[PDB]
Amino acid sequence: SVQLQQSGAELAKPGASVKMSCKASGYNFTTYWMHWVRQRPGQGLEWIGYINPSSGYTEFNQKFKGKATLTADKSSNTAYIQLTSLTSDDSAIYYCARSFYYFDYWGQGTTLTVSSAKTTAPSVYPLAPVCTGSSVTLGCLVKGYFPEPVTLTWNSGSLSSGVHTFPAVLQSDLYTLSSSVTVTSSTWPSQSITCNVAHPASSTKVDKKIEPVG
Amino acid sequence: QKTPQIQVYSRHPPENGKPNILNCYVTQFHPPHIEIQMLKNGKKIPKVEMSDMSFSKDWSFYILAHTEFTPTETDTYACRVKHASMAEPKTVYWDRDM
Amino acid sequence: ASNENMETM
Amino acid sequence: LISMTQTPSSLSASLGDRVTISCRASQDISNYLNWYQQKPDGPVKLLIYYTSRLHSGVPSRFSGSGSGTDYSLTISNLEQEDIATYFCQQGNTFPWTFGGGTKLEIKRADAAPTVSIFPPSSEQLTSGGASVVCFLNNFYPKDINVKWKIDGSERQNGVLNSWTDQDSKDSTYSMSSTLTLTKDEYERHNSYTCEATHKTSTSPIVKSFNRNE
Amino acid sequence: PHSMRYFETAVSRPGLEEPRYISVGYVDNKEFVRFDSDAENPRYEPRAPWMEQEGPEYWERETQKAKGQEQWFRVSLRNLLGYYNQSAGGSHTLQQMSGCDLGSDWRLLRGYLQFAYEGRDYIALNEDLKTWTAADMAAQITRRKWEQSGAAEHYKAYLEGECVEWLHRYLKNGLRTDSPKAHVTHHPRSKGEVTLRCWALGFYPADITLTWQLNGEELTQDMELVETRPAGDGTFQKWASVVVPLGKEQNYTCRVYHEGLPEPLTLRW
Repeated sequence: SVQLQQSGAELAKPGASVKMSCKASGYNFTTYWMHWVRQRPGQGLEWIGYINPSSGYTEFNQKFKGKATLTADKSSNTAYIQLTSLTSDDSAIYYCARSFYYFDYWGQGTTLTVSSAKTTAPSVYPLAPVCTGSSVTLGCLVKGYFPEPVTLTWNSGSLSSGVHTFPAVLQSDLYTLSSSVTVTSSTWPSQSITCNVAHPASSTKVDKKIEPVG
Repeated sequence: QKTPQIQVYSRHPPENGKPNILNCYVTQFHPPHIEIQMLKNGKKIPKVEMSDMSFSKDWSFYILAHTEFTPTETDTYACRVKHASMAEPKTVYWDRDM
Repeated sequence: ASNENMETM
Repeated sequence: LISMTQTPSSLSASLGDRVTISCRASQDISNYLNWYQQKPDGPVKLLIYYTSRLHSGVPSRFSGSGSGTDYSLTISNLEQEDIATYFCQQGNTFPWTFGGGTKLEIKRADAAPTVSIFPPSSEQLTSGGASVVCFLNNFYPKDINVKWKIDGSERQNGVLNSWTDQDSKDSTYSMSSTLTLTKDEYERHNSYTCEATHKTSTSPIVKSFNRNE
Repeated sequence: PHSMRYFETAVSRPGLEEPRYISVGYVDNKEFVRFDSDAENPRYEPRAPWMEQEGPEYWERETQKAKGQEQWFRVSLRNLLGYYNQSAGGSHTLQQMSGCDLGSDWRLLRGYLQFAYEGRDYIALNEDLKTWTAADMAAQITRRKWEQSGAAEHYKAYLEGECVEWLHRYLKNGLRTDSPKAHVTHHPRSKGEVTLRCWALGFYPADITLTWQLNGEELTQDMELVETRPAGDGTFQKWASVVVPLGKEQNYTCRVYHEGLPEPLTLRW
């Protein structure tokens, strides 16, 4: 019945600082060390340091000495990591975890993205083939948006077999994602296939039909 | 008010009939007004040195009293603490195991 | 070096 | 700092198998060795602490062993919920350090990528940009490589690549590649190709088009 | 990575309209100056060897400052007495923690100014050094008054100037470590139960962690342990104890974490 609730996704400009929180429930907060762990996109786990909330004492992996600052508020049972002078290197998942030489219980993680990008709303392009096989695959290109996430469906969520929606990637400083959908050659263009893209940060809702010869 | 935490303890490991120092460490109290008596077999101990009182980030106060002593077989040492936060003066006896 | 407080509480 | 090495980064197994993942420390760590599981979605849980002790909640098919500098985690009956990434961590000398990885994946038959190419849409063209999209779908195993050619000339700049995780149903992988350039360059070149390299053919799988037809 | 704090206490005493005022200065948590109004000739006094190079002007300016602080706290105590509508024949406590942190780029890293009344938080300056946080409505009187008088800007000026300047000067003089010596003692407790006590003695600094494991599993929950305590000879002591079945003692290990240890110590009975 131990739970570590971490604060939500962060996002911050280069050179700024962030403060992320981890609230401990189910156990006496000051009797265990709180550790902080960083995972960059695609990488493993790195240990940052720990705080002893009884005293406030802190110890760090030397590579985070000038980057991170650890604090605890025992009136609210909460630990905090502050990172300063943010660069794109600091974009990562940050977990808090309990105990001493092993990590009993983990928070869910807080994602931090460091970007000087502004909310931007995607452009949505239908991808039809050119000019032939028992099957045909169409696409939807979602280019130039910020921040994550974006939701993409096909035919309002009906067409879900044979779909690949790919993770977003950074183009200059914005995100771009793509989705392919494969149906039988007798089903398209006979019926209608449309991608529906919703970008909640800009209140965007695009429906793009896929038209032949393209 | 906030009740004090008292510890009575030798500086160096105790040997029966050896010069040593007895410590009465009192922490986590408030208000700062407090009385500390170090007793040998119940009598007052004469030259008892008082550290200047400080406080911690708690706001709560702490102070260390101490005196030279030579513990033996049938000798009993204590620290008595009067503070207006408890039911009566707490008399904590020295324990070699603690 | 200490600070001398100005306006009281 | 004590160096934790796992080998490998990817392990292939089948449901029901006895999977073993190994960890090697750069010096003797006196069994202060722990194992965490990170599921594809996110959550990180402790599985094994102190070499062989099962954290409460963890099913008993997880076992831990080792000594000195070599340690290992075994799962005796690989279940679907066990397909995850597994980290070792030494708790002997500061700083604490993690192993690199070892991510698990289901074993399946080799499947060649189904490759589709897509010229710029009309809207994007009118906006003044041009993206060629190449989908490489449902291949196995996951190692693949993509090359872009404009008019026979190799092109690496302006190329974005994205990879899905293993599919939960057919255990395949897929990748998406977008070549982006201006409407001007695009409209002065005609011939566009994406080439996939993969263990399923000694020659690359080619998909191409000419803009003027 | 360096700090200067001043801890101030004012104690209004029944009888005599003068309350007692103590001020303590610290650099990197080491006490370096002290003022106490209960002396025959109250004056700031060096508490670190490296403060004996200052010279009389330093000491007289600082003593004058503390006599002002004594009047300031006397008046603030009377004000607060009125805010809470308390009686005047009591004893009351006002406390103060303030000062600065100096970063690696020689700039003001963080500033601090917080007060407590009767051991409870009352008003604090926020990290921005622009706004105040008040604990109750009396502290909101004080906060209105200090917003009116621009107190935060004046204190920010002290923080960015005199505070970091004198902190830097002090650092240009005033870095030691002493590992603990640890052992496990055994004590018959109940009929078939014993107490294992894990001792850490003679260490510096006072920050330490003692843990008990039963074949690797932390016993933090059912662990008794005493507050770190000064030996009185520069070093510190601590112990943690668990209660175990008589005969099973060898399945229990103590683990000691301390800065000066090349690796955490592990011990058994």
